[PDB]
Amino acid sequence: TAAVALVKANENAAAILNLKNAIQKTNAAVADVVQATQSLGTAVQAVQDHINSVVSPAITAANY
Amino acid sequence: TAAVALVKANENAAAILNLKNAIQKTNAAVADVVQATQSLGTAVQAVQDHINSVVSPAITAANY
Amino acid sequence: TAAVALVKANENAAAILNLKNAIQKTNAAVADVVQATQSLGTAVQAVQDHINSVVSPAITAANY
Amino acid sequence: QILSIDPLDISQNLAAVNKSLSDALQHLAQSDTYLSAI
Amino acid sequence: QILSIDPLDISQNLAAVNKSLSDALQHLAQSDTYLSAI
Amino acid sequence: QILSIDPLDISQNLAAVNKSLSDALQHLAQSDTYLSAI
Ligand SMILES: [Cl-]
Ligand SMILES: [Cl-]
Repeated sequence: TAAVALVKANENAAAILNLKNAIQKTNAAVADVVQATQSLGTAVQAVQDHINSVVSPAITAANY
Repeated sequence: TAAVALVKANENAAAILNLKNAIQKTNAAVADVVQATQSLGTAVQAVQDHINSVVSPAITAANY
Repeated sequence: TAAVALVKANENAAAILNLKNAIQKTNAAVADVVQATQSLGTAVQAVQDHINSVVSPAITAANY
Repeated sequence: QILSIDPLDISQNLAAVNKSLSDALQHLAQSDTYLSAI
Repeated sequence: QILSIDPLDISQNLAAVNKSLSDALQHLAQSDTYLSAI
Repeated sequence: QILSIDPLDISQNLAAVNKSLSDALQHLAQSDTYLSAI
């Protein structure tokens, strides 16, 4: 009946708004992980750069 | 008509439950990535610590 | 009434399709982050391997 | 004299990583709260 | 004598990273399965 | 002679990381577009 369909429709509309808010928060979480990954990648490049520019030259130098 | 609205409402309610389960799994996936990121960050700190506490002192020492 | 329930049902069905597409894109984003994490983990293993196989032996060698 | 070796410092990048991951977990908790309202 | 150099070992952290990423992909597959039911 | 030290090169892995993260952000933008249609 119409009464049943309408209550279900209202319940579903409310659930849809919660799903939308949930995905928005999930997307925000993923964006945070992307930022973390970028920061970590930057740190790893710094590690590579330190090894090649400071550590390596110093090892060779330690021979003379 | 009421018959059409009710079938649609039931279809939508079933879809909503699938969407909820999907997001729950997506959230679980993100949590897994967060754990992976943390483990990797821990490894990178260990790399930094090894370079500064073991490698660097040993290079200087290799000169004497 | 049936008219109200049907309009709501149609609005909800359209929203559900958008939610499904949204989660699909979110999942794609997470998969991208997983690939980034794997690439970074591979780089970190390469860093460890370089330190142990090239850097360390060279430091010891610099003493002789 | 010999050349000194500057200590590598990526502590700030690492701190940023951990803060971002904490924010991610907070957001996931909020997402789950909305899902529970269903 | 000279001081020996202990080999860096982050193999366990790396293994944990790969296991977590595998779990993430499994969860994404499950999420997609639910979406396909729509 | 003494043994030379090969420069570590993980530039390709790092480039792949940044490209993947860019793709992730693009996908999140698309997800948000669908959500806004609601
Ligand atoms: Cl990561
Ligand atoms: Cl409905």
